[PDB]
Amino acid sequence: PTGTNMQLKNVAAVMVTASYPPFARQGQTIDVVVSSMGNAKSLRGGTLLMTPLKGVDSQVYALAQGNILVGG
Amino acid sequence: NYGYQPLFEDRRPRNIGDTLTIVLQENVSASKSSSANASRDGKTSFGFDTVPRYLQGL
Repeated sequence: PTGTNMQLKNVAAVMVTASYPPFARQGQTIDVVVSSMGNAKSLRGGTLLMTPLKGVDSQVYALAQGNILVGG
Repeated sequence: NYGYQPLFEDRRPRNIGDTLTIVLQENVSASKSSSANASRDGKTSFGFDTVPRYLQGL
């Protein structure tokens, strides 16, 4: 319901950046960088949910999902 | 494809067919006034109630 107080602690909003390689083909996998956006403390053992990676033309060129590796 | 779209720039109309919100707020008020006046009053009198004899002829 729209009127409800949700105070989460295990969820962080993140921005995902990636590089589209030359001659990229569908089904191929690429590395991504995940960066927190606001007042989050750590992303040590987090998991990235389904994220569509848009280009400059605002079209989906890849889908991102996996486990983050943070140095610590 | 809708072409290149800036990420952080404010959404502005750029091409033919783009929409824009106009907030109509007009408040115009002009006024002018003027006046002029002129007046003139003049009264004059002279009376000889009692005339001495040597002045009678005058």
